[PDB]
Amino acid sequence: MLPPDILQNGEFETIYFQTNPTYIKSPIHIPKSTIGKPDTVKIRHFFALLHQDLVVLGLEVFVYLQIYSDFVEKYVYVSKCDTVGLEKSTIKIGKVIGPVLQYIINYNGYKIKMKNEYRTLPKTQNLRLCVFTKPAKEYLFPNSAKNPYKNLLNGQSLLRAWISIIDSITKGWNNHKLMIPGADKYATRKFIEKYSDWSEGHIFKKDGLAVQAIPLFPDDPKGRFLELVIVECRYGKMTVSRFYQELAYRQEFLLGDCVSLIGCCKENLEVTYHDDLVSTVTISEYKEFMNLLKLVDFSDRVEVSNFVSNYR
Repeated sequence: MLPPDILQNGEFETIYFQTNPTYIKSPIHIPKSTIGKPDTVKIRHFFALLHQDLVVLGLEVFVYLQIYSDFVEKYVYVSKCDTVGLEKSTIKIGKVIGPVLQYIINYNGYKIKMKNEYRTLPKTQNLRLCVFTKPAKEYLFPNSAKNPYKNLLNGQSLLRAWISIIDSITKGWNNHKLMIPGADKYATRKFIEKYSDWSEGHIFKKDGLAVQAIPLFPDDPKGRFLELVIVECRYGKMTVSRFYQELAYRQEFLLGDCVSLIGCCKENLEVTYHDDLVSTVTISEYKEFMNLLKLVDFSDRVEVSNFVSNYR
């Protein structure tokens, strides 16, 4: 998951665990009218890098498997990424995030129970990677913003950094899409002018109703608008095109700083299912870890060191 030159035989340590794979309702609305509906299995992944007793950075990723008879639509959603910045930065963060995220994308050792012993997934997978960039001061680590070595990027800088990461781990993929809702074509194109495989737009179905095309991911700027469309029972009228048009005027985008949406796809990848023993936990155990995290003052080495010792 990480190369020796980073971990350095125990100078750095990792926290990494998954939830037990859990069936959920599809994050994309599938009419009960549809033929051969998929089962949806969700896995949460949490990764942190440690340096001695301190957290250096964290990454939370959700994987959604839409399981059809003959193939899987596999969505990989980057939920959160953050840094602590209590110590002067030793590694380039992208050199950690890329490989970890690539490991999560390609991970195929999930132990999925049968739908009411373990289910065998189809060998054909269509990958979809979905990331948004929005320059918050603190995604995972409360009060880290006024740490001395936390490097806070503005929106354009954050976007450039994520395009670089994602490009590096999606070599050969079928498409790479960037949308900056509310920006003109020229401004968006400048971010990807040096990336031959990238183009403006999104990865989802282009026509029809938005809720039947766009996944509703938790704590996603896109998802929050989708949520509104659904709660106001406008799901039956809102098109994909009009959704992306109106997204641009939401407060989060229009008042935001280069808030951007990235999606990449790889079609018809033949995968082999490959046991890889990692720590797996109940959703309650996961949520309990995350709730503890929320209560740590990450400007306080004592509290961070305590949090880490407790996890051990």
